This record gives sequence, C-alpha cells and structure tokens, in this order.
Amino acid sequence: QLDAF
Amino acid sequence: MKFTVEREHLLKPLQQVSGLPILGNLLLQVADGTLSLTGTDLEMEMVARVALVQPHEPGATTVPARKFFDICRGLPEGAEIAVQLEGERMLVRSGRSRFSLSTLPAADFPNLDDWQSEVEFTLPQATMKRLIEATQFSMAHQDVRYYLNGMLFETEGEELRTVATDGHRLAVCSMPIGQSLPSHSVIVPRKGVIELMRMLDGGDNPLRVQIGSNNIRAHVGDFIFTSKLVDGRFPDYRRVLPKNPDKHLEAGCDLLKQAFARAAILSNEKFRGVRLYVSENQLKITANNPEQEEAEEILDVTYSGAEMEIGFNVSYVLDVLNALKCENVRMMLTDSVSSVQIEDAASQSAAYVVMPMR
Amino acid sequence: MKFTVEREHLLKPLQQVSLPILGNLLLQVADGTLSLTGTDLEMEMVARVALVQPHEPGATTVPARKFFDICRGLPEGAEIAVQLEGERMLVRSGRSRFSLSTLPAADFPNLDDWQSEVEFTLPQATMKRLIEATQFSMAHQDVRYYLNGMLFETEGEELRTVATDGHRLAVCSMPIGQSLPSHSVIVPRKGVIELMRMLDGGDNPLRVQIGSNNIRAHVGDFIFTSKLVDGRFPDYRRVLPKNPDKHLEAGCDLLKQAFARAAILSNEKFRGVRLYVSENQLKITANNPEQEEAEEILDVTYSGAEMEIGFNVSYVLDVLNALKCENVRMMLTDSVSSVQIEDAASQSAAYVVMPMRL
Ligand SMILES: [Ca+2]
Ligand SMILES: [Ca+2]
Ligand SMILES: [Ca+2]
Ligand SMILES: [Ca+2]
Ligand SMILES: [Ca+2]
Ligand SMILES: [Ca+2]
Ligand SMILES: [Ca+2]
Repeated sequence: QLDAF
Repeated sequence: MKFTVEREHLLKPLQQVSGLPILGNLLLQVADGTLSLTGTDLEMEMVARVALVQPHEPGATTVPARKFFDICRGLPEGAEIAVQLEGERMLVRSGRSRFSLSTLPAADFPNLDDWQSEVEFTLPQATMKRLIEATQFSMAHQDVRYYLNGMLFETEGEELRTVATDGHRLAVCSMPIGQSLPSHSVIVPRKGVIELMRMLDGGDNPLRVQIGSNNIRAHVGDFIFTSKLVDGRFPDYRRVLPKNPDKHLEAGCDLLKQAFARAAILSNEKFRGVRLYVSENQLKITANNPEQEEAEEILDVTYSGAEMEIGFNVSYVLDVLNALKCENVRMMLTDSVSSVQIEDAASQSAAYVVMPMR
Repeated sequence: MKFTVEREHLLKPLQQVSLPILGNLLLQVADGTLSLTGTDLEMEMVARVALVQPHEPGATTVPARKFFDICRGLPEGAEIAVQLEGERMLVRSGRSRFSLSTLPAADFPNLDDWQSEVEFTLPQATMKRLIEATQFSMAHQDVRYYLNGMLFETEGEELRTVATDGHRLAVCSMPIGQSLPSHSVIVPRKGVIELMRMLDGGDNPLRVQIGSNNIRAHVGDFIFTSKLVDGRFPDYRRVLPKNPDKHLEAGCDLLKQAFARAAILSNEKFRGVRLYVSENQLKITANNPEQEEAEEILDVTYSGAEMEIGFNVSYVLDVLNALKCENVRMMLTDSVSSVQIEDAASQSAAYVVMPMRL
C-alpha cells in the first residue's frame, strides 16, 4: 500500500 | 422550575441533546417562556429550545440524560409530561405514571469557553448532508495524526468543501452556497461530524454556520450545535489529485461494485489486494490469497487509452463505489505506480483518490 | 463431479447447511441430486437439490462461507457451473470465475449411526410455536449443562417443550393428534436454534425421529440431526404454583409498557419491581440505589384479596414480549410464592417467575 502524502 | 409539555415536543429535542458524572446529565432551564435542554462532553455541546405554551415557572437543574429520555420515549403517544423540581429531585408526571429522578446542580454544569464568530454563512440542509456523506467514510480511525481523524471544512470563493483522508485514500466534495466567502479551513473532530449529520432531519430548515478560531457552530431550527475544532496541518487535496490522469475508464457503478465485491472474497484477508487489467473496452479484475484460491471477473467498459495493470486495496475501491450513488463511474488513471481518481461520470462535485498497491 | 444449478436453488440450502473441515461443506452429486452437508460434530444439516441440468457424480468439500458468499454475490438468477479440477473446485457464472480449495470428502466426519425409537409428524407451525414460546428461557453456558437446551417431552397425544435457566421457566404444550409414548429428551441450545431456523413457514410436514442419544428432524429437502444432552432435566410440574387463586387480567401491551417504564428506575443488577394489587387496580413501583423512584398505576381486572409481590422485571418483560397477545393473565398466590403468567386466552404456554422480597 502506497501513501497519498 | 415547572413545565408541562406534550411528549411530541420533547422527544426530538431529548434525542438530539442526549447523543465526571454531570456529563451524563442534561441541563434543563426554564426562562422567558422557553425550555432549554443542553448536553455536553466538554468538546462539543448541543442546545435545544422548546416554547412553553402552558403555565410554567423559571429555574434550572440537571438530570440523568438517558433515564429522562427513556422515560419520555416510554410514555404513550399524545402524553402530556408535567415536570417540577421538588427538593433535590425532579418529578416527572404523565397520566398515572410518576418518576422521581436525581439531580445535580445547574451551577455545576460545564460551559464551553466564550468565543467570537469570524466566518459565517447559510446553506441548505441538503447541501451539508451531501458534503458529509460524500466524504465521511474516508476519515482516519484512531490515527496518530489526530487531524486526519476529523474532516476538513474549507471555504473558497462561493464553495464549501469537505475533505477526508487517512493517508491511503481521500475524498473531496465541493458545493456552491451562493455567498462570497473568505478563504478559510478548519478541522471538525469526527464526533462533531457525526453530530452535525444527526441534526439535519431532512426538512426545509436552512443551516446557519458560524466559524471562530477554535470553534464551529451550526444553527438549524430550534437547535444549536457547537464543537471545538482540531489543531494541525491537514494535507492539501490538490497535491493528492493526480496531475493529469488522462486514461479514462467508464463503467456501470453497480456492475463494477458487484464484480469487485465477488473478487474480494478471494483476496488476502489482511491486505485485501486485487489487480486490474485495463485494455480496449475491457476490465479484468483478479484476486488471490495465500491458500492459492483465485477469482477473475471480466466486464465490458468504455476504455480507449493504453493497456495497463494496477493493484488496489479492494476495500478502498468498494468504499468509493458504495459512496457513489450513481449510474456510471469514471476512473481516471496515470500509471501502475500512481493513484487513481474515481468520480460519478455525471458529476464533478465529488472526487475520490485511491493510492495503488505494489 | 459436475453440476450446473440456478443461484436461488442453492441459496436456501447453503443458508441451512452453514478443525478446518468443519468449516467446509460436503458436496455430493448422486442419482440426479446434489446433497450439501454441514456439521460441527454435535449436529448436522443435509440439504438436497434436484439436478435438472446435466451432471456428473462425485463428491468433495469446499469452504462454506466463501462458497456461500460467491453464490450470493452473483447476480439474481445466475446459472452456476461447478466442476472439480485437481485439488480445486471451479465455480463459473457469466464471466466470473472462481477456484476454491478443497478437502477430501473421505475426511468429512459422520455422526455415529443410531436407531429411531420414537417418531411423530406434526405441522411445522406447531413446532415453531412450541420452540418460540420457550426458547428465551434456556440457560446459556451454565455449569448445569443440562439447562443449556430445551426439554422435548411426549405425553398422551401432546408434545411439550420446557426451558429454564434455573431462575425462570417457560413451558408450552400442543396436541399433535397421535398417540405417543411417554418420553423426554434434552436438545442442545445450538440444536434448538438450528431446528428453528430450518422451519420455513410452509406446508411441508415435519417428521421427528428420537433415538436414545440423538434427534432428527425431516422437512421437505432438509434433514437435521443432533446429539442429545445426556443429563436429567428439572420437573416443570414442581415449579408451577399449586393453586394460584388470584387472577389479574390486563392488556398485554399496556402492562408491558408500564413495566418497561418502571424498569428504568429499578436496580440495574437485580431488577426488582413491586406490585400492589387491589380491586381492578395494579400499582407497580421501582427504586434503585440512587433512591430514584418510579410508579405506575393502571386499570386491570382483579377481584381477589389485596396483596403485594416483587419480581425481576427483566424476566416479566421477557414473558410479555414472548406472549405477543391481546390480554395476559397473571396467576397470583401471595408475596412469598411464584407467579404464573399466561395468554389470558390460552393455557397452552405458561411462564413462572420467582417472588422477590424487596
Ligand atoms: Ca432552580
Ligand atoms: Ca471538487
Ligand atoms: Ca490479488
Ligand atoms: Ca450444521
Ligand atoms: Ca431472475
Ligand atoms: Ca412424559
Ligand atoms: Ca401448498
């Protein structure tokens, strides 16, 4: 899972 | 303190305000022909005003909120409820039903600090409902970044905007309110968001909003809600929205949702990963788990861009599709390692961003 | 093993049949029939589905929840094609494909073989009535293990259910128009619940077979089998009050609402309320350790001697909710004796609540 900010 | 009121006039107010022992009590005040009912948790406060058309006497007390509500709700339709403070007890009488409740002194009931309104506007109840329901599901739950546990309310131009995000997914919704607004943003704690939603009811009464440096207040009908705001630096949704997500896919919302929901059954129970294969007018969704079980869904969609594959947490995608109460969804893609933007094909008023899984 | 079946023809059977293999369903295709079996080693459900499309015999086991969730997740009226492939079960419908793990049918456990000793047929509605009337009074996880279930007793031409948690008791008796041996067995509470859930409200007769250590219920396409609880049950005849000569009659709902309001100010743990009965009048009082007080006065039918009696209000409210009738009979003796409660219009169900000294 990647982060938005 | 004495008042006699119809059950039907107490019920809704009691329910609204009922949502250190004295925090478990409601403050009741009879003053100038009005009964005021107040509930608080020190962070937020709900006040309801009820006109007294029958003979009444001034004074104030506090009484156990849940018990008082349960008694009132338990009485028959059309009941008249006579209330009087006698000694240190509050007497409640209706028909031949009688109740004596404990009290704590009104003087002990806590107040929020005084504050000044800096920003004010009015808007339809339906607009506030739309703003909250479009984004609420994307707020964080118990994140150490406390400000993500709430909801951003932003004014810009003539629009009121809500933003919610937990770092992995984001929701933004903007609605015109027809008034020149200052550019301003505040963060409402999740409990405050829940309360603001609860107070709507769905009639025609407009909402009046006042925003101070550390508080928000909402007036609807004969109810006033006040909450403390959350301090901190909320992320900028403009940095989260893909800069140019020019691969556009359109599909039926419910068809797409049910396909994801079936594929989800065979995704990892913890990581919930699914893979999307986008190609000319086709989407393939796959899922597999540690037990080597596999799902595959193929759907027709409208897509004319380049082929690509991308992985997502299926729960996040389902959350968006469930929040989109519409016929057709648009998915706006960039590449396999960038976020996807998802919207109602027929409205730009809300946008959703989901970060991919590697 | 191969079969193709409409979604809806699988859903009700799957609902009914729902160590890792206990989490699987046994699927068997034989002689034009798909059979599905679930078990927890204590009880077992077998559902049969007629196969109108081409099929191939064989048997396997598949994860129950996942298979159920996939089937219900497919569109209404979808055709579901199932075949074995290696160690996997393939499920296909439209362009939705699923590959599930299997465990060998050979490993699916069986209940011990047994002989039927007592048998009878009755309408499903009669069994439903018998169970619903008493189910709420069964104990949960009591050390007295024989209370964690329901007595089924045959006598003359009637079937009777009895349930007790060692504090309050429920009994229901219904004639079933067959001469029966005098016999009684204890059905485990989970078994009672599953039996109840198998009764679909329809016109299929229920066939019951009772063995020394097992019970079986047959309705239409479904067969339920459970172990009995091997123990001695209390005798309900000794719990019913001897000659309760003081009958109070009142509307069920009015009585229930009066008790429900009074209960608000009763002791949270022990729930004691006091009754004062006089000529055509009932007064109910409650108080709690905070010295809060409730009083209810209502018109009833009563002509006996004046008396007072206390009861656990939760137990009384449970009875009044179970009764769901127009009028209730409370059969009283004195302040130191139990009360028997009935539908004023029927002696078929009776409920006993102990007296409290308040
Ligand atoms: Ca006062
Ligand atoms: Ca927007
Ligand atoms: Ca996957
Ligand atoms: Ca079972
Ligand atoms: Ca259909
Ligand atoms: Ca018998
Ligand atoms: Ca029929």
